[PDB]
Amino acid sequence: KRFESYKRDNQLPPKVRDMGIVIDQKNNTIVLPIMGRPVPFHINTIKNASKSDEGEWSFLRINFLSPGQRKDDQPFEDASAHFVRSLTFRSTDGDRYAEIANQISNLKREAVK
Amino acid sequence: MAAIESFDHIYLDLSKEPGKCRFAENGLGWKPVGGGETFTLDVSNIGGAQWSRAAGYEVKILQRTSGVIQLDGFQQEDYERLAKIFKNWYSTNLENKEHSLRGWNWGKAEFGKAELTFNVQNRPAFEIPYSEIANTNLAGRNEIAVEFAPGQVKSKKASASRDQLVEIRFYIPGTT
Repeated sequence: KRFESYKRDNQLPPKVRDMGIVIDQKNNTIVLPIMGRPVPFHINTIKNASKSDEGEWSFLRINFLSPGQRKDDQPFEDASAHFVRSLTFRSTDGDRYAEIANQISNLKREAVK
Repeated sequence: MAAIESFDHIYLDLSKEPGKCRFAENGLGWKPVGGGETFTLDVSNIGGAQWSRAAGYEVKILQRTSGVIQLDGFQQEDYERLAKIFKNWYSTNLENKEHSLRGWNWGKAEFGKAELTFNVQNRPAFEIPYSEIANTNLAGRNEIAVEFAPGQVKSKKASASRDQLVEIRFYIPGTT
């Protein structure tokens, strides 16, 4: 049931300092750059990841597991909990985002074994 | 004691280039390595301050008016000096504010004075300043979309990274 990405700041992957998306397969965790802060999200929290292209920009959408993504019922022991449902990033590195989407999908599948 | 307290290699609001940070009795000033305008903040608009680890260490300044000033690149050793500055000059306690590292996506989205904060068991996972938000939309039940303009209003902090934040969606029960 209970999982946990990191316990301490020094366990974050060093490339976090570049304010980029980091996959830490080791800790079953992805680290997302939000407003100057490296934010961990455990793989057990993630539904799926998708890449898309519109013009010169590529898009990475990560969908999270949440009620509806209703009744009944949940194992979070927090009935009134708010959830992060999804977030979207954009970049010009189309091949990098294609790799990221695959690593996440590939991680997720072990997670659901 | 000192007239000026200076700190080197500091980034202001996700600046790409570091700069020099000087603290005085009347407020703070930041000056970039060469390319860009200097920033100033008068003591009269310094309402609060938070200390935490970010992409070195960050001093987050909360204005009396609604707004956040982010200064990261400090060393861990810099805390005691900074705490004295804010207490003696700014009548403010530099709060030690640990962020959550468990990687959960459930908790509480709280609309504060200057930021939308997502708390995991009462510790912030991340914060979104209102000044960065281009739009807030109901996306269904019970879903709110928070959109940014990294590329009218402009979201500079959303676009400071190579991976630009475009949108965040929250599931928040009881507004539908």
